[PDB]
Amino acid sequence: EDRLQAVVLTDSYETRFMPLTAVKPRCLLPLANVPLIEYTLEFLAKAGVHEVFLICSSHANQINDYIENSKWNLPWSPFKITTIMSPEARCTGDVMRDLDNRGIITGDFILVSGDVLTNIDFSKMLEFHKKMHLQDKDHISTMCLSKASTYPKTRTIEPAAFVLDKSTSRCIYYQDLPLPSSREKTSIQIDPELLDNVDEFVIRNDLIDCRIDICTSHVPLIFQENFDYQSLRTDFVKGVISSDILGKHIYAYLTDEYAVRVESWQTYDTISQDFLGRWCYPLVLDSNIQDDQTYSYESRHIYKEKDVVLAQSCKIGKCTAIGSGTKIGEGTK
Amino acid sequence: FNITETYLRFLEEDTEMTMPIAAIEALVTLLRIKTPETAAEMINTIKSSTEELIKSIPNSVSLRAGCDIFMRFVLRNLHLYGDWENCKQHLIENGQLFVSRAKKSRNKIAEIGVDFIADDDIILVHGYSRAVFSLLNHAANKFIRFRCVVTESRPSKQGNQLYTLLEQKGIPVTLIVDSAVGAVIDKVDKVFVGAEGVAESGGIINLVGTYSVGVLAHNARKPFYVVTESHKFVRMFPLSSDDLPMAGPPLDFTRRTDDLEDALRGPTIDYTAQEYITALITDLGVLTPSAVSEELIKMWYD
Repeated sequence: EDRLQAVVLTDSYETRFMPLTAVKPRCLLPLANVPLIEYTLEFLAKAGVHEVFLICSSHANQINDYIENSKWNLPWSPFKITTIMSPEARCTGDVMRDLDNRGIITGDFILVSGDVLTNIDFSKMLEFHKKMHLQDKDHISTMCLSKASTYPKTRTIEPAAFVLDKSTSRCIYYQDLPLPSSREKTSIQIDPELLDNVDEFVIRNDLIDCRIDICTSHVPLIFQENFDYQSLRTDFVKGVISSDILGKHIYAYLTDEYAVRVESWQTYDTISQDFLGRWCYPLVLDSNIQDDQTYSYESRHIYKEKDVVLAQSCKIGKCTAIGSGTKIGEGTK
Repeated sequence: FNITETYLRFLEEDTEMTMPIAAIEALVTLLRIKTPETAAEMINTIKSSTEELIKSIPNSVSLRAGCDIFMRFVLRNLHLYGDWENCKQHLIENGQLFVSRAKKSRNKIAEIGVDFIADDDIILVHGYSRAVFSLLNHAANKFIRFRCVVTESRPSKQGNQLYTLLEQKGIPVTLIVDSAVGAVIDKVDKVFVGAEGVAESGGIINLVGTYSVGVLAHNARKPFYVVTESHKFVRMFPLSSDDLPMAGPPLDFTRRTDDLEDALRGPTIDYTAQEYITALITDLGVLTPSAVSEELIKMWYD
């Protein structure tokens, strides 16, 4: 059960952020005055990772220097970081074949695309992955899911519809829809090959993507075998389901608690407002993870670090955070 | 050689040389002339000079308290039955070292007692002590947000004096009368006070309206503060609400007058009980309730 290795997909969703990612990398950008990687690394440490892998090509030098300065190059760290240097801008499938050629994957490995902040304990996830792997031999990868904000009417970038089992929690279909932004398409066609094998069909759009994966040793061998697969969700999951290799299973995990992957600007804005609020119970500014952080919680959701300078007769609002060594003038809201 | 005359010479000075610390320094100078080798010749003449000082006192309490601590230190010197000369040299030197300790204590408190004033808190300040104002100034030096409300105390008009000293710093203020002081306790976070003395019981010896402040704050449940330098402790136990050492009037009722001359007379110094004080601040740590008495028991060994 022990010894766990992780692979992080960086250089993945660049230029998806339109004005930025020009000089400095995607994941260097701060959410709450602290880099996005730091959140992911904290999730790795809480999960129990012994060996860390990172995928850097574009602005790779700045990433490597940041890891040099990081809290994990120091000997006491539970994990060690090794960077993968690849050709500039390639699909996830191409990187998977590169890693299989190098051959470091042992048993069960971890793959995360993008940077995700979640308060969900991973120890439960590992156990249920292992329990379901002991159920049948040909079982592959694990997917995370969380319940949405009642209706996803504001969420347009992630229109992923999931068809799931009530008994075994196996995914059946993945579909993207333009619906509310572009009223053009309405139809969704589903394969009727798995009708009586499941019986208890459950179709949901009210679930948020996470793109966090627990994967077996089968995965890198399949990527090299079928080099036509470029993506990991849109074509790959659907390809696995639609009788590519008969008798192969993939997991879908439901969790009540908060887990949202960063992808767009207006999603980033909501996650940030959720972090300022007490949505992520452990993940709060006051606990201080970067060690240099000296944030203190104040009532009405107001965050202030040490050495905060403020002018007299100034009003502060709700769900606000201010860094260290900061000066503010009069008449400010 | 005189001691009352030496204390009278401090007119335009003050501020740095605190009123008791200047009287203690005057006690050491009078000691070091006529040989501290003899304990019969010197101590008796020191006792006579303190008695002459008390007889010349109009409305001061702290000078009597400061004498006690001096005496105590003198007696404690040769408690090790040490050389009647190195013990003496250490006693004479502990006069300038006593005044130097007033600076070190103020350096301690102004970093400890800034913690009590939180993010954006409106303060109603009453009285004037060098410790409380030093907290107020070195919090402004710490760049912290606080509002200030001035109480119209009536001894030698202290409110106006306090208001002008707050103007020289750069902190927004307005005059509040001690009559209307009840109507302020809702827009005030915390109430602060500077004391003339702190009781054996745990109560306070203060100015022309401080008990009244203490009770109103107890009604409004809003905190009540006492901040001072640790030398204003007497073995005094004011048993009742209106009993204090006085040279002038303990409430006098005058006859029928037409020219209007005999009027003013009211209790200029008033006591408040132990229950009304929420917090007390000195250089001797952060302590309030039974702490004062334990200090006095430790000193007096009785």
